[PDB]
Amino acid sequence: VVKAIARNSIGRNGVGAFVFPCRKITLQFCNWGGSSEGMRKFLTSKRLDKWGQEFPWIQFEVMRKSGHPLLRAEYTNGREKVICVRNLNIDNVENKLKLLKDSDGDILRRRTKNDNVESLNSSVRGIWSPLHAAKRHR
Amino acid sequence: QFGFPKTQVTTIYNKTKSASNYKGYLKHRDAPGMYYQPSESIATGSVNSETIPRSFMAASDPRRGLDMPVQSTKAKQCPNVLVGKSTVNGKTYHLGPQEIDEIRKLRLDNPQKYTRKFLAAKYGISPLFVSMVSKPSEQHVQIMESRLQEIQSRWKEKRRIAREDRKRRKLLWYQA
Amino acid sequence: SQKIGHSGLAFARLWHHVDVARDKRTLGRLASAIAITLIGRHKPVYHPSQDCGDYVVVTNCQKIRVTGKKFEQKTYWSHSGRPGQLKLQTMNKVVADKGFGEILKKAVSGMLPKNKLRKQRLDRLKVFDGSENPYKQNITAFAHEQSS
Amino acid sequence: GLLWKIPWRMSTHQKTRQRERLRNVDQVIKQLTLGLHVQRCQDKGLTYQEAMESKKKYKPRSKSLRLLNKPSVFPKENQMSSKDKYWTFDKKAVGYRKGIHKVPKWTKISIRKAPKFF
Amino acid sequence: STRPFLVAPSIANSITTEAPAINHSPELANARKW
Amino acid sequence: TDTTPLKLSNELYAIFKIHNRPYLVTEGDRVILPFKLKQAEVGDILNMTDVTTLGSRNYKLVGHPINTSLYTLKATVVGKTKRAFQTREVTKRRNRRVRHAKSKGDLTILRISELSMN
RNA sequence: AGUAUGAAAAUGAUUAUUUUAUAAGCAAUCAUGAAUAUAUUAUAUUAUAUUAAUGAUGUACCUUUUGUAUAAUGGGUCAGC
RNA sequence: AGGUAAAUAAUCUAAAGGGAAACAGCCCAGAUUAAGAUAUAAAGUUCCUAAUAAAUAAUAAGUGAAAUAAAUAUUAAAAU
RNA sequence: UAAUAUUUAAAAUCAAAUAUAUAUAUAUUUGUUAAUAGAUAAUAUACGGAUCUUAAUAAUAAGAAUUAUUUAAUUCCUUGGAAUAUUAUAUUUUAAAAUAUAAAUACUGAAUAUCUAAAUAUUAUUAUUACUAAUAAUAAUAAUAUGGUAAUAGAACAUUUAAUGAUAAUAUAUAUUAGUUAUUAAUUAAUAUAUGUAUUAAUUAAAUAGAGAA
Ligand SMILES: [Mg+2]
Ligand SMILES: [Mg+2]
Ligand SMILES: [Mg+2]
Ligand SMILES: [Mg+2]
Ligand SMILES: [Mg+2]
Ligand SMILES: [Mg+2]
Ligand SMILES: [Mg+2]
Ligand SMILES: [Mg+2]
Ligand SMILES: [Mg+2]
Ligand SMILES: [Mg+2]
Ligand SMILES: [Mg+2]
Ligand SMILES: [Mg+2]
Ligand SMILES: [Mg+2]
Ligand SMILES: [Mg+2]
Ligand SMILES: [Mg+2]
Ligand SMILES: [Mg+2]
Ligand SMILES: [Mg+2]
Ligand SMILES: [Mg+2]
Ligand SMILES: [Mg+2]
Ligand SMILES: [Mg+2]
Repeated sequence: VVKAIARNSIGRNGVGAFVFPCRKITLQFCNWGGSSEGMRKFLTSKRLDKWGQEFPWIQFEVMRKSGHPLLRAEYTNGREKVICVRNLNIDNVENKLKLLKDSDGDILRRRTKNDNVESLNSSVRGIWSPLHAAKRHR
Repeated sequence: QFGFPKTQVTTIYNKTKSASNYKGYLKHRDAPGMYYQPSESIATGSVNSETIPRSFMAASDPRRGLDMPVQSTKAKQCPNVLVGKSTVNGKTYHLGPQEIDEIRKLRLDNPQKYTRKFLAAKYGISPLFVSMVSKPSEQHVQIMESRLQEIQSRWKEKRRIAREDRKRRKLLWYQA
Repeated sequence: SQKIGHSGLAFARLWHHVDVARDKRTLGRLASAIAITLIGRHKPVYHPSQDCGDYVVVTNCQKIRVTGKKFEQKTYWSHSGRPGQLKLQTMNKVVADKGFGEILKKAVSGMLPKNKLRKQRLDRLKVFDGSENPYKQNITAFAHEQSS
Repeated sequence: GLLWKIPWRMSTHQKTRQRERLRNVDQVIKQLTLGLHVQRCQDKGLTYQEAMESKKKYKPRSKSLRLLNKPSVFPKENQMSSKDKYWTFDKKAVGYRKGIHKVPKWTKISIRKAPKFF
Repeated sequence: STRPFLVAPSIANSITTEAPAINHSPELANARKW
Repeated sequence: TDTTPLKLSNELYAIFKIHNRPYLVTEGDRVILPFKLKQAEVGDILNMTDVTTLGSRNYKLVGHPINTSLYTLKATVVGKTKRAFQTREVTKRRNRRVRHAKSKGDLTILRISELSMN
């Protein structure tokens, strides 16, 4: 007899199509507040428009709130990076935005030495066996 | 066939003393071309095409003609393991219908006197076959069940756990 | 990728057998060789945070080869905590007392990494002065080797 | 007093390293000389390849280089004796000799010609 | 009525040898005792 | 070079080298390069023009950049994110000042989309 | 030594998770299994957090000194000054 | 004298890293932050412990194997 | 060739090699003993330890881990080539023989150098953005530099007060936990407690302005 034990498929973002990881970016600023001056300038300066033109798969919200200025960004996986751009200037804000866009939403994490690849595919060659070795031990 | 050079997964370092060291392998480099590297590994969980036997490929698949599910071991030498007596000496269909009926009747009548083993002995036939043929009186079965239950009850804590573990292991070992 | 798969066979402890009658390596060398096996350095799946070494059965340890005058002159030491209780025994004396197996074992112990695992690894090594032993059945043996 | 555990001999590996170093020094000198020769050739009126080919290669004029070239003053490694590759003349040792590896920065310092009889 | 058993060549061909007298054996100790 | 048994297999691995760093991958894997790419952006695709070794269970083609004609191995860039922030504390042994040495290196993440014989 | 408030720490008891009765040293760092907890994108072959399997590395801090693991100075811990 | 007084150079002082078992001052090498593919330094390559294979001789003392103990005596070996 | 009495030498002599005219001469360079005893004290043997010196009969197999002189298979000619040998593999042929291929770049080894990215400063080239534009901000390319006590120089942050000052219980302040930004700081989300709400953002001015060291 053969019985099936249930399972589900794992998504590999880039193998078929590629969904773009960043989805929404919210430029948050304040009219009053010297910390939010750079942000304001950025908003003014057609740079935002240019960015929009470049990257239409990602939407730019523009909120008005009383605190420090922010760039909260929302990703496919669900997670949300948030960068407070306190007291930055236009270029720095732009750089921050770029950084946000580039990243996948995934959490930061310490890598060990040489941990490069991350597969969910069973080894093409088998896992070594002492009995199926080409050279026996002694 | 293919006339490729064959190689071990080589290390520039001493394999006996330092096989786990990745760096050595990395350092090693071999002359450009094709190579035959037999997998240093069993093919139990695998579904690789170079693992499937020729008999299970369709009569059309080009891989049939090629030579990479190698028959390294030879069946002459390997001892039969946990095999039934019918396999060593072919199956027999000697037993008729009347005989079968008689056997069934016997089973119905007295299971403790005419147990499966006894039946087998009588009719030169497997206990399994007997079982297949004939159901014993349900009372007997019930009694057996009760006995089993009692035995289980008599177990200590540790033993039960062990049994459970064993069961789990068994379950696992049909996954592959 | 490569590490993924059924890895049960890799980390299986094989029993190896060394017949010291049929091995021409001298004591120390042999011990060193055994040490590697015990550690599990011979296998590519070894990682230092893991005891994964095999079992070694040594048999006919009475015919081990020792060079020079070491049999007479090589002195094994043991100290209790108590001053004046230094025991110094020559190799031959030790052999007479316990056996050649003991000698071999000591060497292996010396070879091995000095940590928790050590003792286990040492105990994995089973030594017998003569031929007979209780592990004859469980030494690793292939089906194609059965010509003899 | 304070334990400076430095042996009186050198290990084979050390010796080999020393030899290699010596060879390298010689090579540097050789290269310099070659360069000078080719410069001379170019000045005279030849190509690089031609200069390289030339049978009559020019010796160097500068004093130091000339001295280096002389095997009496500055031996090459194959010429040099075992006793001078791995020992120096110490004026206050027993046997008037001392392992080179004892000399302060022996890996940088060059020192070939010990005294004639010492 | 045989069972699936194998055997290593190293252990089959190993010539028979008797283990010598260990002093820390009980038997030997018995001899020693007064 | 007879490349039929690689062609016929279903499972296949490759050992491509980016800046001489070898990564061994199958299709669907995520390679974490320990640096920031400027050539490629997010969503771009890289055709690997240096692949040391292609391999099946039992056969393996090898060579210093083996012909791009033989295979198609192409990875898409998914992410440019940094590895987690750390402050390793630097100081000597009787000196009160400390130098906080911060570290938040950058990663490029690829996904091996195609890995096939051509 | 005003009145409210007080999840500030040191300190005590207790419960949970986890590790621990063949193991030896600034008690951390790095590697690395296993167990548990949480998570409204764990789709999982998931992610984080906790935790002295196991391995490697690792002479507290200040002061003063030519020079300190020093068996040289100074400090019981925390809070305020 | 791990003494003392000056001379020259280096290092330590104020210098982490590799080696010298452990090590201020020796041998190499100067840590902006990572990463770890390629050259390597001094040192090493049976195991502990990262890495090894050869050639020609000599030694039989465990001499010796990272800290060389003297006169002298004995025995052998070559050369004249 | 035996016995005989010294010496432990490449100075002389001989041999070999390199450079000058060159089958010779000249000049330079290198090549000449080993064991044992003598030997030795107090917590414990003390190469760091294990241990290391090899052997027919037999191992798809060990043969110094010491001392001296070397090499990176061995030999020749001038990094190279050739031959020889060895090992491994493949193919053919009858466990051998023939053919072809590969290996001969020993390896480890640092926080050294390079590569690979990131930061800062300077020098020299750029590109984008904005009306000392010969500027600033950001981004490139090449280069050089970035250990540090005493010490000098430059730049920031926290806390509190004064000047100016929107806003709001969906707000704020403080706390805990998990995130985020090259992070003594701030910010995001959830949670708990206040409070009809900032001496709040920012620029100045100042300080009872930062504590494991008395
Ligand atoms: Mg090793
Ligand atoms: Mg010292
Ligand atoms: Mg100091
Ligand atoms: Mg400090
Ligand atoms: Mg110290
Ligand atoms: Mg005190
Ligand atoms: Mg003094
Ligand atoms: Mg001072
Ligand atoms: Mg230092
Ligand atoms: Mg200095
Ligand atoms: Mg520096
Ligand atoms: Mg000794
Ligand atoms: Mg000594
Ligand atoms: Mg002693
Ligand atoms: Mg040693
Ligand atoms: Mg550097
Ligand atoms: Mg500095
Ligand atoms: Mg104060
Ligand atoms: Mg305080
Ligand atoms: Mg402090």
